[PDB]
Amino acid sequence: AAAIAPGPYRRVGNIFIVHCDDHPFKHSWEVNRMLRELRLEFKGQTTIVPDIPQVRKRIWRVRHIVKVDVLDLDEAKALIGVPEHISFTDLASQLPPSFGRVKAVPSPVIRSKMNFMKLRRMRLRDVLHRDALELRLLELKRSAMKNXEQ
Amino acid sequence: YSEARSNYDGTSLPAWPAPGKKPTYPAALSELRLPQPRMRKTRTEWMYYHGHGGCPGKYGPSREIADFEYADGTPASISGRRFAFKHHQDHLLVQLIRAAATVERYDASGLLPRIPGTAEQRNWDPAIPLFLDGTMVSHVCSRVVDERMGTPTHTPNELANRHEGETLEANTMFATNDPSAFVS
Amino acid sequence: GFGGFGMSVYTPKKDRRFRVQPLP
Amino acid sequence: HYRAKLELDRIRSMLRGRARLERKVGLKRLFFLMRTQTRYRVEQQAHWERAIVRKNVDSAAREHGTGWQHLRNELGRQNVMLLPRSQQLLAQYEPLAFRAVVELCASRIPPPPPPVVASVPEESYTLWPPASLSHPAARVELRCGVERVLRRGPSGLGNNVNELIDAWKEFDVSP
Amino acid sequence: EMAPELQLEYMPVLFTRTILGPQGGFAGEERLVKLEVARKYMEAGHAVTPTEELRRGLWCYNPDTDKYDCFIERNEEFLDFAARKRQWLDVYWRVNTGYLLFGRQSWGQGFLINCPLRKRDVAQKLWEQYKVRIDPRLIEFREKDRRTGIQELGHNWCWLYLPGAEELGINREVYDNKRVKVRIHVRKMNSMFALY
Amino acid sequence: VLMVGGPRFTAIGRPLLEGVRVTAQVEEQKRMRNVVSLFATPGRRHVRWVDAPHAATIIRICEIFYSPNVVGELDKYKGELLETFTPGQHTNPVYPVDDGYDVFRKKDKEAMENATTFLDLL
Amino acid sequence: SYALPPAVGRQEIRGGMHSSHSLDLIMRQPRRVKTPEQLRALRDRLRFIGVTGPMPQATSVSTKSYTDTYGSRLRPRYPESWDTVPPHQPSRELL
Amino acid sequence: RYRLFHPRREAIPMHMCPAKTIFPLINSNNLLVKTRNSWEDFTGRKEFDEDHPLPVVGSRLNGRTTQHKWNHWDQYLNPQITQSIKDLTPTPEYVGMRCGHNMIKMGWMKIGGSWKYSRGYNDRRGQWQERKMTPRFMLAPRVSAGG
Amino acid sequence: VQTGSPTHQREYERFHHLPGDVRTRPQFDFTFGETRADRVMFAWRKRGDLQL
Amino acid sequence: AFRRLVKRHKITNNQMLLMRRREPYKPTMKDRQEIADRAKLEEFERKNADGLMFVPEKALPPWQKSLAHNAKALGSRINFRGFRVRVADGQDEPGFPTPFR
Amino acid sequence: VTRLYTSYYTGVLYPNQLVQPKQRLPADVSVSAILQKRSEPRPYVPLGEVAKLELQGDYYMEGGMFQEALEHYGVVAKAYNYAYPENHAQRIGIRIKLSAAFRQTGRLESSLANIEEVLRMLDASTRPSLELICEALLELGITREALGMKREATEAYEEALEVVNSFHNWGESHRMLRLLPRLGRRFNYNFEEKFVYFSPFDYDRTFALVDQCLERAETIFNEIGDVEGAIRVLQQRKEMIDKK
RNA sequence: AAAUAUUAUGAACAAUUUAAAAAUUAAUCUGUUUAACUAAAAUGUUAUAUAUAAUAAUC
Ligand SMILES: [Mg+2]
Ligand SMILES: [Mg+2]
Repeated sequence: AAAIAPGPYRRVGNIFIVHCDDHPFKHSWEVNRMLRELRLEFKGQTTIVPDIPQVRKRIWRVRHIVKVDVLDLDEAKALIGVPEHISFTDLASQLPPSFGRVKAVPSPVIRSKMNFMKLRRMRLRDVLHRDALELRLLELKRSAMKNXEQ
Repeated sequence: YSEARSNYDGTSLPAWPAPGKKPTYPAALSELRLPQPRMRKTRTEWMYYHGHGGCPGKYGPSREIADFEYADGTPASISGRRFAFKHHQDHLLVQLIRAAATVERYDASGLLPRIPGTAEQRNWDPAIPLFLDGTMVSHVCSRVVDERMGTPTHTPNELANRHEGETLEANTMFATNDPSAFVS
Repeated sequence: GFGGFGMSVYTPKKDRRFRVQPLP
Repeated sequence: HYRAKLELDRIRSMLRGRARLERKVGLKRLFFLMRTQTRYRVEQQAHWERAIVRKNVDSAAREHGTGWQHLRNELGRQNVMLLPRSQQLLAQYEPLAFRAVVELCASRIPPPPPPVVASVPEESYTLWPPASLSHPAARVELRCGVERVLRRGPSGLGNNVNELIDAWKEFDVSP
Repeated sequence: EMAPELQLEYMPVLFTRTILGPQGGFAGEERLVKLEVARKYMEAGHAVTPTEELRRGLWCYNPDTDKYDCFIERNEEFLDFAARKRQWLDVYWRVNTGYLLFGRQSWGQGFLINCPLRKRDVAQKLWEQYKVRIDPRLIEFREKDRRTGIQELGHNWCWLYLPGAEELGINREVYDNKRVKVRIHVRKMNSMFALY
Repeated sequence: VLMVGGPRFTAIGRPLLEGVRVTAQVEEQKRMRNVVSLFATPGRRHVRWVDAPHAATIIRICEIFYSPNVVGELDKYKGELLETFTPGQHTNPVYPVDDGYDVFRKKDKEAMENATTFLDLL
Repeated sequence: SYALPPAVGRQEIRGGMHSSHSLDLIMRQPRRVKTPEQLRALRDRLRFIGVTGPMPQATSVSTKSYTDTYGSRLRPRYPESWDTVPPHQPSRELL
Repeated sequence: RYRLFHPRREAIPMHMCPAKTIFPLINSNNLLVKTRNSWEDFTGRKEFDEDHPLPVVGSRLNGRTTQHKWNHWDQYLNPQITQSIKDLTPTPEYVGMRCGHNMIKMGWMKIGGSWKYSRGYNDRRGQWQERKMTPRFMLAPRVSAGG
Repeated sequence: VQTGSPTHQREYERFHHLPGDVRTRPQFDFTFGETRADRVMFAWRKRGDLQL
Repeated sequence: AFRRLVKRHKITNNQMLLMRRREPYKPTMKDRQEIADRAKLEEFERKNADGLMFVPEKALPPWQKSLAHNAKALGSRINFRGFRVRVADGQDEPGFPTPFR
Repeated sequence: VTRLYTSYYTGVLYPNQLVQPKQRLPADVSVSAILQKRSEPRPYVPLGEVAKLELQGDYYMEGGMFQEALEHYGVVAKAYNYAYPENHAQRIGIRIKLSAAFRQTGRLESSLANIEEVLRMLDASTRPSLELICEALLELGITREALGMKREATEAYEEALEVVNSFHNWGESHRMLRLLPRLGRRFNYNFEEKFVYFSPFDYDRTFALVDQCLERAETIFNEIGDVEGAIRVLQQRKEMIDKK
């Protein structure tokens, strides 16, 4: 018991649950920019962020307007009903990228044209399915006509 | 009929102890890291403890349980707010998943420094022990906000002229190793 | 709170709503 | 400018005197009345209503020996989740029920524990297949689901769980 | 181990008289000093070129006789003791030279502060803008501030007790080897730097 | 169902109850009385007339049934759950408040201060 | 470490039950996967479905995946109610 | 007291939305994602049984709908509907007559609105650049008498 | 500010929001008996050469 | 106060009443002005990082292309190398060696 | 101001959310009469919980774990058989799902028996759902294909083709959703409301059903060697897509 | 980021400053109105009447 734990060792990081407690629009534009980066707009909003040095710096800058709670990886695996033999990289790779507001584009015009390109890709998927069907039918007709000739 | 639901699977800890045994009681004082002052839990803290969002209809059973069932047992229908709340739950879930995955990727790459905090936190906190070994408007705005946030105060020019490139050396002659002086 | 020097004095309406009893 | 004239013309009968005789004076009066009533309903009515209901509940609790403060705190603790409107309705029409609620708050009855976090069954770590059977975790989940099905109200499915789980065996035709 | 381009701006310098400052040292210390300040020292007479004989032994200024009659042999224990004495004198000079700056919130234009300061905050700002690490136990407030700490707005001053005085023998040149007076100016600042 | 009650009993749910069959019948579905919100800015020239007919379903509660699953007799002044149940003896004896040590204790009437109670379960 | 419980290295109003009781119970109980051998013996059996690309089928030849069986644009009809909600617009589900 | 001290984990309870909702099979070994991407992809309400259909009570959007007028697509698809002169609608690019005031520095305002801060009227009825007495037509010289 | 009758809120409690000597009880009370010619109701302790 | 009729936005949250500025994360007027100035200066420095490249007669602005062409069209009739016409208007001298030069 | 949606945001009311009624067969025509023409040449049941179980079961079936989907379908099918009367919509549909699970597990004889029971229940059904009958007969076709009766499989597939060409309306699924692009009042930003599109594989599931049906028919024809049948099926499928 | 249209709403001293005022002020065009219905909601109750004091006696 008084000896160092043997066996292989694994790293366990942290995640921050950050809840805003004071009106951000009352403060200056720089703290509002930092809270916007932390994905907090109004008073009473709660977000979940990694424990990277960038997020640590942001929370250190806005430490007087938000309250933060720490949850290690094992604590998160206990809080959410996920077994221990399943990591989070696989879950992130499995969840779809088409989630609502996937990427913070630099302009609402860019946002609108991204949504428009998504709708265009859906329409192109449908018309390409139809055109591939037409191509396969045309090739079958050509092969059948050649066989009937020969 | 009725639904007694606290979690997803309707299971909860045994609410009633063994006959004759002493029952367990929650914490009445607020979750404060300091012993003083002793403060009773307010009703909003009680709601947060029991699982609500501080309001009767923000989270928990009062929002997740259906409101009406047909007499023959046919369930209710899906509403716009129901779908929006389900998407909000899934959004919280994917936020947590992506945060954990980013932490794992940083750990696998090696971008998690062994030194806790940041440079600003290390220059601001004495309790931290000393370690001894597209567009451009967004980037320039980030640089400006970094220059305005970092270095809140400067060493006076009489001690070290910052323009002459003079910076004072860290001194630990009178410091102590035990954190009691900073935690008490 | 109690306004200082520079803040102008504003007279608010007296709270006439019914108040609960201050039990010990 | 859209002055509400054709709509507020029909309410002039509620006014009296010159406001009811002439048109423009009555229209101005009705416009001001509706505007101030909307303002009061938006920003000041709820305060007075909730103060009234809170005072009534506090009086009902003081007639029993407690106060609004302690009653509200202990209701939040015991996790009863009764709005002040329902508390007033009980105090006015179900005095025995309200007194029983007060006795529950006053007694040293253990409040319910916090909701248990959803856990993963132990069978999820079992190798499957270990070398046409179902997963053990899935089977336990189905058993718990059927238990919860039978737990809600009486139905002709019966109280037993094995016979209801083994319904695919019944639907299967012997080859 | 410095880069050559950086070392070009510095020069090895042996200190004859103990000088306090970011470019100073103790009597009989070899250091890489910048060109301008090193030339100033050598013109004033406080520095000498680090020859081998000088690295072996040096003459130093005597405060009692006001002449360079103090011959000193550079040894390991002497270097250690003089480095410790220089550290003590530098801490004293830093805490006794300039002001300490505090910026907090105070609703209205009142004279007292919203949240009074404490020894922890004093030590925090000391380490922040002075680069001096001390424990809060050495900070002793005034007779009026023993109750609630620094509360007024404007200018105040606290006592800081330095234990290591008679061991190194500083009671001559220093004003008071027992304690030092830290002048702290408390002001109202914007939200981001007030934080309270 | 937060609570059920009758002329002799009351069952509370913290936070909810289970086993209560409260069946109603939807009588009608219509708009309520219109509330007219008239927003006018005294500075500019812009008046907004927003009508709010609060739509609502009127229902008539037909039947109410309750069938609980009691665990046992519970003590009030002590959190211990009793292992036995006796319908005759008081589960918690209650005594009057009259010490005599207090000289300024506001005295009520003697029968109000000394009035025992009956046994309901019998 | 693997074998030791996760709540052994924690640094930390006492004597009462907090809101995280059901979580600290699991944190105090010992870990299940106690070795990388068992970890990989569970991982190699763990499989994904929505993964873009082919999947191994050499296990059983008679079985056909639901994607191959009913195409990609088609999904089973789901019971839509207040209790359970299905995903909508599988065409919009992509990108 | 509005300064509450409690673990902010309680602000977002996860007891009601475990991993079984985001991945329905995560309890088992097989992993599959069944998520709701956003709030816009909502097919709408749907009946659970044939016996209990959804009501026919309508919202304002659906109720306040005028009759359908024949558009250019319909008149080009089935020309049997063009029976009157009101069917010959001009190009759909044309909105109609000008119904608002194009007030400078204020956009397009309704008629009868705020005429207080108005300068387009006086404009229809720069000095900061000519403050230094610098005429452009007199600054540069003429290359020739004819130009 | 005035938020009550002189029976409950004294006249020297109007400036209670301002910091200084007003937050204390005045020494002299000329409000009773005959009224002063200049209508002074209170007078605080004579601090040095100044009196309020 | 340049615009004297403030916009009224739709109130989705009650804190939109308490807030005064529309975009709080956006820097103020003078700050964003100096920010854009610094960004334009950085972009201009990136553009002028390399030496000032000289352009032929066709890739010239219209107010100089035709003049530079007519100043040498007389010599263009006789095809012989080594003929330069020192014209006044044109690309000024950078004053330092240039890789394009 | 851009929205982050970090808080709860209720959905917007949009015309694509209009509830659409399922297509019903006429009263005079019966599926058994059509099959003969082709051969010529309530008690209280916790339906919320059983629907939870059925949803979990179809999730299992989509994930691939077929035995658990089968047992879930069996449980909820016993529930529906006890609840609903003879020849009901959800009853026949869940037993279709049960037969599909049996076939995905390998009990092909029981799958065929269950699907023939579905057929004899659609016999007595007064106005069966067009989508339900199409999916049921597609299930029977795929079960016949798995057994090896490819002729009968493609026969059922062309039966689906005939039914949906005869008694189905193709323009109903896009009645209210075709004029939505005219709601576009902005062009520089938010102009996707002018390019809104709704794939037909979502708003009328019978279309995707017959699409996959004719796809499997084309695969069977290519495997057999009936180029005429393959050409016919592809022509009919392309014609359906063009109609939509 | 462009193509367009207009732009007169107007301070005098002092202090600090290659870093931050001061208490006899700096800065702000004051603190601008503005909210679909129903409910919920955490926002500051007063006084403490001076121990270097007050109250008493002898020499
Ligand atoms: Mg209201
Ligand atoms: Mg511009």
